[PDB]
Parts: sequence; C-alpha cells; structure tokens
Amino acid sequence: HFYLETNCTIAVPKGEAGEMELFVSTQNTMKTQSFVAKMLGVPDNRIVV
Amino acid sequence: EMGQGLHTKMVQVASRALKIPTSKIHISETSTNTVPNTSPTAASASADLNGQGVYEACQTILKRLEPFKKKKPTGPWEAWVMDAYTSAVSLSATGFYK
Amino acid sequence: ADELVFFVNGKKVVEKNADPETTLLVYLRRKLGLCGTKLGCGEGGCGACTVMISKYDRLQNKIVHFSVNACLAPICSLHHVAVTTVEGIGNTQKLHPVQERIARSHGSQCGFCTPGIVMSMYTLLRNQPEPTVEEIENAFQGNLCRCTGYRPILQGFRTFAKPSLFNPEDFKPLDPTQEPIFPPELLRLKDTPQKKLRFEGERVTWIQASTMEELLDLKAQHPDAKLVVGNTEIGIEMKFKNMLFPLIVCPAWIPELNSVVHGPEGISFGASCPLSLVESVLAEEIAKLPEQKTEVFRGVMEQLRWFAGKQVKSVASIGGNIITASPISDLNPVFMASGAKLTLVSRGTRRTVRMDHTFFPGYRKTLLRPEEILLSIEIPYSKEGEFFSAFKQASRREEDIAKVTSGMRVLFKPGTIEVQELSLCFGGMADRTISALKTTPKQLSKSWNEELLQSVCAGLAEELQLAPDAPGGMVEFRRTLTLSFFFKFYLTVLQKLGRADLEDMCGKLDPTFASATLLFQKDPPANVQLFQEVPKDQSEEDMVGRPLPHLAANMQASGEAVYCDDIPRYENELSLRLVTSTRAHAKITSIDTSEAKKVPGFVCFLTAEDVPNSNATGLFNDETVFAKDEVTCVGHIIGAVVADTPEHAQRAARGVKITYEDLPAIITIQDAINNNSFYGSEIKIEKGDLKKGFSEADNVVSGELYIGGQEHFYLETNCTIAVPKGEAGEMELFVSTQNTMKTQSFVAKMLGVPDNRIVVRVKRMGGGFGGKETRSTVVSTALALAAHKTGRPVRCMLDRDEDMLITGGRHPFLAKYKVGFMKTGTVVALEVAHFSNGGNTEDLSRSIMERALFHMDNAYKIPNIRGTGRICKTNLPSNTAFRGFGGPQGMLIAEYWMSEVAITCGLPAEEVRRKNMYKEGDLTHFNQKLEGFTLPRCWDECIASSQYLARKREVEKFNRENCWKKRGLCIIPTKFGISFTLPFLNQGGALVHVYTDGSVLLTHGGTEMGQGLHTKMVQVASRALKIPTSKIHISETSTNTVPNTSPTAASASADLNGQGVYEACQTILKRLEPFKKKKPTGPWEAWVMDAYTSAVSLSATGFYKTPNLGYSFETNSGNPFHYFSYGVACSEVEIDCLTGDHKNLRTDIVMDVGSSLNPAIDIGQVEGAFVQGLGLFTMEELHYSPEGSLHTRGPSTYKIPAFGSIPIEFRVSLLRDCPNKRAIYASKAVGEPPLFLASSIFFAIKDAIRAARAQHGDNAKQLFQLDSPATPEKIRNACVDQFTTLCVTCKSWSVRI
Amino acid sequence: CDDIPRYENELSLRLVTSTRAHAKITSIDTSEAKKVPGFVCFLTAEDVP
Ligand SMILES: Cc1cc2nc3c(=O)[nH]c(=O)nc-3n(C[C@H](O)[C@H](O)[C@H](O)COP(=O)(O)OP(=O)(O)OC[C@H]3O[C@@H](n4cnc5c(N)ncnc54)[C@H](O)[C@@H]3O)c2cc1C
Ligand code: FES
Ligand code: FES
Ligand SMILES: [Ca+2]
Repeated sequence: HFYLETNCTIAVPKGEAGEMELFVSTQNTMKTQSFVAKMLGVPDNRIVV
Repeated sequence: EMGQGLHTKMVQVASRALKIPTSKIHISETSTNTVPNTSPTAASASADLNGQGVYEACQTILKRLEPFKKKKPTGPWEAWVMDAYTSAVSLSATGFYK
Repeated sequence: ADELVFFVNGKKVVEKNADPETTLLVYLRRKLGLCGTKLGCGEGGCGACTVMISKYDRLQNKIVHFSVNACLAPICSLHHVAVTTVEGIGNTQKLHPVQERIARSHGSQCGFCTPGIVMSMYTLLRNQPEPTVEEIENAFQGNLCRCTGYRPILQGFRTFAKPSLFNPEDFKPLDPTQEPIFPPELLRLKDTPQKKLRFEGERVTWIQASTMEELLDLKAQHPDAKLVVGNTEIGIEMKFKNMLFPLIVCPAWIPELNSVVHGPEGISFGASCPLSLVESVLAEEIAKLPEQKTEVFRGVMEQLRWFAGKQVKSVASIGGNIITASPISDLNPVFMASGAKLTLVSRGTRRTVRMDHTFFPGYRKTLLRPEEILLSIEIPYSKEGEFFSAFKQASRREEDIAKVTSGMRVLFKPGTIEVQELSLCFGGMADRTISALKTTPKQLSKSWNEELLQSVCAGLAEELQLAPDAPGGMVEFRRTLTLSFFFKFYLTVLQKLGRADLEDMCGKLDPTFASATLLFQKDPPANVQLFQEVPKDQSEEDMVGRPLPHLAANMQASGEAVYCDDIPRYENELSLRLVTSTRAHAKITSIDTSEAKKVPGFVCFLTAEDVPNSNATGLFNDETVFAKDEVTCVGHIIGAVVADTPEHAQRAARGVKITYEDLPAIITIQDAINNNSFYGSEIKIEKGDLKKGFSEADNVVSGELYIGGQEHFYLETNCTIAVPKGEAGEMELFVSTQNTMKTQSFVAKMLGVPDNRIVVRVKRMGGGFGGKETRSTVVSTALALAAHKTGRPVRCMLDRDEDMLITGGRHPFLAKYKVGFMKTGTVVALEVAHFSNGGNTEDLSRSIMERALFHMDNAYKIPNIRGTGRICKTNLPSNTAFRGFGGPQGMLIAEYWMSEVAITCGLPAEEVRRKNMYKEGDLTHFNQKLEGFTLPRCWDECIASSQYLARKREVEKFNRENCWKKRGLCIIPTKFGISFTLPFLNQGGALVHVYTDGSVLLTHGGTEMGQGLHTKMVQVASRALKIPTSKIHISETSTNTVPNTSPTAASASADLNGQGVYEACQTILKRLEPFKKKKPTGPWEAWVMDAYTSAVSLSATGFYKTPNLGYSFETNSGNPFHYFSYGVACSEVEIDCLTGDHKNLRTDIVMDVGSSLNPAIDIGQVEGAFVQGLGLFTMEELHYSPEGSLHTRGPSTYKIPAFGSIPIEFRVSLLRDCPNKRAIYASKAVGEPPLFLASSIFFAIKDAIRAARAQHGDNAKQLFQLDSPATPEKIRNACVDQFTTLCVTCKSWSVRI
Repeated sequence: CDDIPRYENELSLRLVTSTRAHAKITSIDTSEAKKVPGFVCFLTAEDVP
C-alpha cells in the first residue's frame, strides 16, 4: 500500500468500567472496537474508536 | 477520510439536501459513539452509502423545520432554527441507508 | 544529606530535589499521578485530601498509623514515613470493606468527599479494629460532605461498631492480616541513627533538625529560621496570606520536644507533641486519677473536643498553638487561667515562666526572644478547693474558629467558700488572649454568692468593652457570652462546692438551673427510612423502583472515578489563573505586568484586548469576559495569567498590579432601593381585592424579614480543560458544569467561531447545586481563550477562596409583609414586597424572583393576595441558581408571617396552618389548579408518625422544668412547582446505540453531579428495552451527541431525559420486533445480530418536551408547572439560652416523590436537600466588608453542616400509593423540594426562643424578630435576660447586604 | 494521529516479531530488555485478559 502515514494507534484508558478511547489511523472503526473489546473481555459500549 | 475527499463530498451532499451553504456545515471526525456498526471505508462505496445516510438525516431535519419555513418563507435559516428550538423541536437526527 | 525518601502505597519514592513548598497532595496528584486524593479547600477544613501515614515511632518503639491532611503536609516533613492513599487499600477489582460499605450503603453521591472519608474510617480501623459508634462519628470531625446529609455514611459504618435500602449481611468481613505490610526497609532504617537533612527549593530552604543542639545552634546563628512542626498554621500563612519564610527548620524529630514527663505539680509535654498525644495521655490521667486533681486536664479536654478533626490533631503541636498566639486560640486561655509553666531555651540558656498576660504582649507576639524556642508546657494538677471550667462558642460545634473562648479558675481558702485566687481568661475579645485583671482582684476574700455573681458580671461588662469596628463584629453577642460563660462557671462552682459538703454555706442549686451546667452530650442516633416495595410480579431485572446504588459508587469509594482535574495533563499543557478586582466599583487606570513577566514559566496576561470576537457574555449578555475600563465588584475578573504550572501562575498573578480610581458603589439592597438600581421592572402577582380583605380582617400584622444568601460549597470547585485542535477553530472542553450548551455557545461567541466547532464534555461533577448552571462559564471562557491563543491545552481549577469570591451564591432576600386574618387564624389578605440582591450581572436573578413569587403562598389558600419582587443591581459578585431557585426564600417569608398569625390568635400553629391549607382542586394565586394534591396525606402521616401532639406536651413540660435550656417543636408543609419557569427549557434529548455484541451505549443531555441521574436513566432504559441494567452503559454527556440541551436544573432532569431515553428505546424496540416475532425466545443478542445482518439501523435519537406550559404575568393565566411536589417535616430542637448553641434532636419527613424511580437515591436527595436547608436557615452566613469585599472565603469561616449537625433522630418516609402518571414511570422530581422543609428547624428554634423570652424577658416584645440564618448570635441575642441587659451598649467590620 | 500531543504519563509500545516463517517458540529471554532505561514491560499471550 505504502500509505505515507503508517499504522498508528493511541489508546487512552479512562480508569472506570473498562472504558477506553482510541485514536487510530484506520478505515474500520467497528472491527477496531470489536477486536479491542473481545481481547480485553469488555462490552463494545466501553470502547470508543 | 483517507485522502479520497469523502467528508468534502458529504458536506456538498448535506448542503444541497438542507439548501444552506457548505460554510455552515462541519465534519470533525468519525467515531463509534456517534455512528455505530459501520462498515469499513472500502469497496469504493463509502460516498454512495454515507451520502444516502446523510441525505436522509437532512430530510428529517427539513421535515421538522417545514412549519417554521411555511410561517416565515423568506426569513433566514437562523430564524427557522431558533424558532424550532424555542418551540422545543428536536434539531438532531440519525440517517441510515442499505 | 538531601535525598528525601518515603513510601507511597508500599512503593519507594526517592526525591533528589525536594522543594519545601511541595505539599503531599500536589506530589501525589501531579508527580505520582494518584488522583484519588482530592483538593476541596487547601485549608485543612474539608478532609477531601485525607491520607494515612505509618512510621516506626522510636520513642514508643512500634509501628504507628495516623491520618493527615495531604493539602498541608510538606513532603519535606515525611522522610522515612509510609503513606497510604485510597488507591493503597483496594480498588473496584478488590474493594476494601470500608470502600464496599460506604458505596453499598448509599454513602457516596457526587463522590468527591468519599476517598477522604474512606481514609478517615480506614485509619480508625487500623488503630481500633472494634470502634464504638461514638469513635466512628469522631473520626469525621475533619470531613465534610455536601450531598449525603451524612446519615448513610454513619449507618453503613455502624456495622464496624462493637424493605431495606441495603443489606449489611452481604458485606464481606474484615481480615486485618491482609492490610499492606509496613515497608520492611523502613524497619531496617530505625536502627541507623537519624541525621540532619537540608532541602533546597526555588525559594525556600528546609532543615530537618536531628538534635536539640543543632536546632539551638541554627536559631542562635539565624533567628530568622522559621520553626515548622505540623504546618497547620504556617501552611495557611504561606498559601493564603502569601508569606514566604526562606529558611524553615523542622524540629519534629527531636526527642526532647516529644517527651511526656509526670512530675509533682503536673504533666510536662514537649512542645512538638501533637494534640492527639496530649489528648490520649490526659484521657488516661483523668480516667485513673482523683477528680480533685484533674480539673485543668478536663478543661483542656473540653476545648480539644471541638478543636478541628483527627487529621489536624495528629500533627498540630501544643507548642504551635501556644506560639501562634492567635486571639482565638482555644488553648491559651486555659493555659493562662491555669498558670501553666513554659520552659524556653536558646543555645546555652534556659528560663521558666508561668503563662500570664505578659506572655502575650501584642498581636501574634510572645515573650520569646528571636533566638529562643519553646521546649515544654507543664499542664498542672488542680488542688483541693480549686475548680476549672473551659468554654468555647463558635458558629458550629466541630472544627470551627471560636468567637469567644475562655479558661476559668477559682481557688477557695481551705474549709471556706471564700475566694483565695480567681482567674478569668478570654480569647476572641481582643487582639490577644487577655486576663480580666481589673475584675478578678476585687473578688478576693469574697464568699461565692449572688453578689459575687453581680460584681464579676458588672466588672466583665466594663473591662471587656468592644469597639463597634472590632474585627469580627457581633459585639453584643460576644459580650453577652463573657457574662453567660461566667454564669455557667458560677453555677458549676456552686455545684462542685455542694459535692465537697459545703451546700449549707453556698446553698443548693435550684433544680431548674441544673441543665445550665451540663457538658455537651448527644443521644445515640436513631434513623428510619421507609419506602414502598415494588410489586411482587415485577421482574427481578426491572430495577425501576428498586434501591439500586449509584452506578459509580464503587469507583468513587476507590478513588478511580475521574473528575476534571484528575484527567492527566498533556505534556504541552499550560495553567491559567484568574486576576480579579479588589474594588467594588472603580475605573481601571492602568495595569502593570512587570513583576508578572519575571516569574519563571510566565506565558502571557490575557485582558479584554485579546478577545477575538465579543467581550459580551452571560445569560443576558450584560457581562464582560474580561473587565474593560471599569470593575463592578470585588471578584470582577480583569484578566488571566497563563504559565507552565499552577504555582507559577499564582505567583505571576500576584505580580499583576492594578491601579484604580473609585466610583460610587451600590452594595446593599437599601443602597439599590435609594439609587433606583434594579434589573428590569417590578414583577407582580395579585388576585382578589386587597382593600376589602384588609377591611374584613379582625387583625392585621406588618413586619420585615431578612434572609442571608448561601455558598453552594460543591466539594469540587469550578474546573475547565480546553484542548485546541489546531484546525478550523475546533476545540474540546472538559468542564465541571451543569450547562454544556451555554458553555459551548459562550466559548464560540467569544472566539467568533460557529457552535459546530466547539465540543463540551462532562463526565461528572463533584456537586453543582445550581452554582454550575451558568457561573462555570466564567472560567471556561477564559481557559478557552488561553487555549486558542497558545495553541496548547490549558487548565484551571479554582481554589476554594477564588471560587467562593467569583462565582456568587443564593440570593439574599428582604421582604416587607402585611397579613390580614380572622381570630380563627384564617388569613384573608396578604401583601408582600420582595427584594433580592442580584449583584454584578442579571444571570438568573429575574427567574429566581418569579419562582419566589410563585411560592409566596407555600401551602396556603389566600383569597386576596398581592406579591411584588424587585431585583437589586449591585456592585457584588453576581448571584445565581441554588437548589430551590427562589422557592425557599418565598416560602420562608410565608411561614414567617404564618408563625405570627398563630401567635397573634393564641391558637396552635399546627391548627392554623392546617385550616389555611389548600384543598384538592383549588387554584393558586397564579390560577393553576392543584390536582393529585397529596399534601394533606403527607401532613396527616407526618403528624401521626412523628407523634407531634404527645411531643408538644413533653416540650411544654421540659420548658417548665428548665430555665436556661428550652425546646421547640414545629411541623412545616411545602408545595414546590416542577418545571423551568421558561417553558421551552422543558425539553430533553437522548441518543442510543446498540452494538453487535448486544451492549447498549446511552447518552442524554443531563449531567451527573451526584444526584444519581445516570443511574436512573439506566434503570429507565433497562425497563424500556427489557434487558438487564448490566448491558447498558452511560459514559458521559457531550454537546456532539445531544445538542441544544437545557441545564441540569429545576429538579427536572430525570423527568426530561427519562422521557427522551424511553422514546429512543421505543424506536429501537420497534425496529427489533420482526426479529423478536421470528425468534420469541432466542436471546436479545440474537435479535440484535439478526437486525445488523439485515441492515437495520441500531442507533436512534429520542426527544421530549413538557406539554401545555406557559404562564403569562399579564393575564395571570396558563400553567407554569407540569405538577407539584409535596412534603412535610416535623423538627424538634433544644437551645442553650446562655450560648445560642442548639441540638437538632429529631426530624421526621414525609415526602411525595410519586412512584420513586429509585428510593435509595430519592431518600438520599431528601436528606441531602434537607441538610443544605438546615445550613441555609441555621449555620451558613456570608460576611462582606462595607466596601463589598467577601470576607468569608473558606470552611474556616463558612460553616456548612458537619456529621455532628444532623438531627440525632432522622426519619424519612416516601409517600406510598401516589403514582404521578404524567412523569416518567409515574415518578416525581426530588432534588429541590425537600430543602425548604429544614424550615421546620428554624421555626422550632423560634418556638424555643419564645419560651426563653417568657421565662426571662421583662415586657419582651411578643412578635420578636428572627432573621435567617438563625445562628448562635441571633439565637443568643433574642434570648433577652439579665445578661443581655448589661451588654446592649457607623464604621464597622461588615454590612448587611 | 502521531501529531496529537502526548499526555505527560504516556508510554510507547514496540512490537516484537518472528524472524522465522514457521517454528515453535522454545523460549523467550527478556534479560537484556529489562536493562534498557525506561523499560516498563513485555506483553505476551499470557497478558491477554
Ligand atoms: C482545620 C483547622 C482547624 C483548627 N481549629 C483550631 C481550633 O479550634 N482552635 C485552635 O486553637 N486552633 C485551631 N487551629 C490552629 C491549630 O491548632 C494550630 O494551627 C496548631 O496547633 C499549630 O501547630 P503546628 O505544629 O501545626 O504549628 P506550625 O504551623 O508548624 O507552627 C506555627 C507557629 O508556631 C511556631 N512554633 C512551633 N513550634 C515551636 C516551638 N517549639 N518553639 C517556638 N515556636 C514554635 C512556628 O514558628 C510558627 O510560628 C486549626 C487549624 C486548622 C488547619
Ligand atoms: S483539601 Fe485538605 S482539608 Fe480540604
Ligand atoms: S457525596 Fe460527599 S461532597 Fe458529594
Ligand atoms: Ca445575578
């Protein structure tokens, strides 16, 4: 692909109820959210992309 | 947005749908907590899918403003909106397309 | 050396460059990132910063633990100590029992006080694993909570001592072996000897002295070197009076300053001994020694009872109190009256003195030479025939500054009642602790009798006279207290002489006088919470109407809940400090920033010039962002310093020098009346025929009432972070606000960008109470500007002194009433003219006056009625919304004249109120019909369940058998209209998403400030969707998910947002039903995935407007309210007629909250609101200089209810079987309506004072004046007697606003 | 993404990848990594919640 911006994620944990906000260079916010939530074992509603 | 000018096209679409200048419409970002369960931006399809989404949301807002437009057919956009707000009319809407 | 080494939650901290100005609180939060520990005040009064310290004590040879205020502990005092914070004891993955119990017992609302309270309780348990009830209450003298009304905290923690809202049986047991180990390294180091340390900061050098020799050497070589022990005085001087001591010596380690030696004449305390140690050894001594030897000891104990809390007394030294030489020291009068022996030393010198008037030669001065330190105090044994009393009267009992304080000593010639020695010493009566040296000599060789009483009183009234302009004012009260305290001591001595078989010489005490001399004791508390069970058939997953704890209570108990300032700083983030006028009205002639520019890290000073677009803000556009050309109050924001750190911004702000030319100032309501200075025109409601009403009236009573305002005292002050995004003027703000919409609008207008660029986010507030409905924007706009200008994130959290000055409060009210009534008590006519003091800016002032007028009836039908309001425009900080919003003021006036109706008629108040009460179907003075009028049931339930009638008789009996204490009892109703007085604000919105795992993310326009709104909305959505609450999450409130939201205010927010949520949920259900129809059992998660894979939208908005609202002042027609709240409270008090102190003995409340959405949250709101009302009407008083400068700027002077303030017996019932079908799931709003029911305490006090005036007044005026707040001053002054008589006799400390 | 300012307490991650096309992992030694200043942790499959 050679997108001039490579893959990049900032994840910011909010310290309550497994809440986390991610800033991502992605075309797919939904799968990002889903994959993060499943890995951590928290509902999708805790994870913002 | 990845360089393909999608937000630009969606603002152009919204501006036509609402009959207001592009300058009054802003897109800031994409987030899972404003629109959930989104397909990837792919298959070249994103302006088609989201354009419809956007158009429908704009149709809902127009439907809600039309009584205020009827009673003030020349008065500016701003007067219709402020009239709707002080009449406790919702100025937020979702839009969807399949 | 120079490394500082200590432990935090078991982890070693090595600080190589400790700055002596660094507090523990700032180190924990900003250096270690542990933000569980909060800033509430910076003054030691609120306890939000409470943490635990452990050390190996070398003198007692064991591990000790005590609590401290982190806000006042210098890290440089903490070498080889172990700190435990809220994070150190547990977390939501494994809560400590203390955390669990406060959460589950509904003991956490906004949550901001919870860590500090957790740490107080935790520390007590580390010292005493089986405390008493009494020990549990005593642990919180230093902790304030503004939300809970304290009852649930004590009730949950009582389980550690010795249907249902919570189940104590499910609480996990305490295992003390699982507490954190004492860091083993510190145990190894108590072997090696401690050597002197030096720490060098930006401006301050700190020496930790290891030996007496080092301390004396240093003081000889450099007498400028400032002794710091507990820092509980020096911390206040440095933080608030901007005093810099560039060389500090801490002698806390020195054995000689910490020793306790028993000698023949008494007990010697090293001068650095903490007051907690004095307390413990004196309690041992008085327990085990004969009473005749411990009179002075018990006098010191009596003062230490009411002396701050555990946190302060742990580190505050006796020596520090003595040398501080405050006029209001509670200990110096006792040490002076008892001739306590002080040993002073310098390098190679040593002298002993007995404290007497010479020890204190001038304001905050002592006998010490610059190079001398106090080594020790001997507190003496009392002798045979020697008796002692100590006294203190403040505004509040616990952790308060004494008005008058006193030690008193008599010695009798052996075998006689003849005086050999007499010593009466006082604080609060001059610029130092004084002895009544002219009065007491005249008494030597007199017998202890009535004429000695009269002589000492005449002498005191003459010797201790007061200057009208005397610091503090309250000159009559203070003088009355010196006589009244003497009188108690006189009676006490009569009794003690009795106990020594000298009854025949001095006489017996009259038994009706005996209660005068009792030392304060409270009965054990007894609480009742009654509410309705939900139906039997209600699903266990449907939580509507069940007592679900606040969703965030566990996280609040654990310190994991994030408030604004807990958010980590960006690496490039700057700090802002506001710069305010020190003048009430003046021209700004110039600004000089020379000194500001020199402070390291200074970035800029923002002023009106830097505003990009409009300098005009506020709800009615009459406010400046930054002052231009003139200032119009003390606290008017002139500009803002931006710097790297908050400390550099504070210093830089000090170096902004403003020059002023005074202009004529309008301060008071009277001033505004004289000057025709008002916000808009007169507001008026009138019905019937006044002239006719007053003609037909058997009786007509006229009067005035003044009601003081109120500071919100949210435990979290105003705070904004503004994050600029560098594109298209986009900015995101994190704000402690109730009003995201106005925050956003005001920032956008100021910047000159559209609203669509500006996002305002609120996760939660640590209280709001109306104070964050508009006045938060004054910080938000300034930070936004800073952020736009620098392109960097900028943050500002106000200090408590700043917040109290800038952000205004409840509106003071003055009312002039005239009521006409029949001999039966039936009122036929009423005219009331209301005036409010609005301050600097219009803000919500006019709406507040409207609401007061809508409630001038309270519960009563008045056929002929006229009410007017005028809002005064004055050179004071702008006043705003406060829970009640003008209702409490309006209704207190109504009850005030109603009290006088009852007394004029000679009829029971109870019967007079009931007779006048509205009936179902009646119209108000504003022509709204009362339907579903529940007030009579509330009344009849309350009169019956409180046993009001049988208690009346007990009160009457008490009053006949006691001359110097009196009880009062009153039952008060309330009607409170629900909805914003501006109709279109009665709207709310929501947005819901369902993700493909079935989990639901919900948001609405309402903000969480501790009222349990998110909890309720989750309860509501869970019922609407028919899924468990566990699948539903609310993360925050934001302008970019729900736009155009009204403020969280008018108690309306659950009603509005509830409907919005319900409608969003109904849209989702409609879209799912085909999938539900095809698979009527297959779970929720399958319907959701089925809808997704069929491309059905799983996102919806929801919206609601309250229908049919809109009142006209012109036609007196249309409904302002959607429905009304109703309730009744019965309160009993016992006043001390000699001091003006009182106990709240018992309160019973019946409250109509319809079918409660959550009885736990709702009883919480009733108690919290009631207790704020209690403060409003009896304890909370703001004082201003005649030039309009707020003096009262922290908890030291502003006394909100404490744990020990609440009714000793406190019963709350929610009315059963009263569904309100027009609000969400037949609930009613709860936040504001109960507050005015604390009125019941005000009118109980008024009854008790009436009983005092019949006992002791001459031809005492029948309709006597009691303004609000009914403070000890006003209560004492109104109890006219022989003592007030000899004390009665325009430039002064304060002016009535 | 990477233009967003770092939080003061923000950490950096770097992935460790296979140098073999198909192999068993017989061991992982983290000794040397632990000596690098500012090292916080090495995440592996065991750290996944
Ligand atoms: C919330 C709060 C509530 C309070 N309530 C009360 C109250 O009800 N009644 C009351 O009387 N006080 C009250 N105080 C004041 C408190 O008791 C004093 O601040 C305390 O005793 C001072 O002791 P310290 O060790 O903290 O003094 P520091 O602040 O460390 O020192 C204070 C002064 O004493 C000097 N000093 C200390 N030790 C010596 C020594 N050995 N020789 C010579 N000079 C010395 C210091 O140089 C300094 O001038 C309160 C304070 C707070 C913060
Ligand atoms: S912040 Fe420390 S006592 Fe209030
Ligand atoms: S819950 Fe205690 S101050 Fe808010
Ligand atoms: Ca105002």
